[PDB]
Amino acid sequence: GAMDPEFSAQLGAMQHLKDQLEQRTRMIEANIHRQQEELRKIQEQLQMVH
Amino acid sequence: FSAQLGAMQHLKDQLEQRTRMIEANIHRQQEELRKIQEQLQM
Amino acid sequence: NTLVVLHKSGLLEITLKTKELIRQNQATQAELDQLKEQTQMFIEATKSWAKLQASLT
Repeated sequence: GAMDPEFSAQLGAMQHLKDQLEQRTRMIEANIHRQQEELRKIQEQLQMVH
Repeated sequence: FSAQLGAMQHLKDQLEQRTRMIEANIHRQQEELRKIQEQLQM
Repeated sequence: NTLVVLHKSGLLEITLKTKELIRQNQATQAELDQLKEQTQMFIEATKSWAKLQASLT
């Protein structure tokens, strides 16, 4: 157990946080695409008006 | 009836303007997202 | 020294940027939801109305 316990735990904690952040960016990316499709739908509905 | 068409078209145009404002905000978010993802590919 | 390691690793900065982007994106979703409702109300009106008057008061 040469490696200091806090150092080893911080290593696993940062890897975990990096993974969580990557996943959150994927979520944001997918929401942006959905919000773009919602704006498209609103624009399509408005053009039906005279 | 021309008058009514112009009133509803004023409403329609303000709602369309809102869609364009929101679209520009999302475009800016997409550019910030790209930068974060690039930093996460350190 | 977790806050120090968070800072030096770059993940403090990234986590902060990501939280602010999430905030912005949630704000945009609220704007879209309100715009959806206003559009639907407007379209309904063109096909009935005084339901516009309630909003436009």
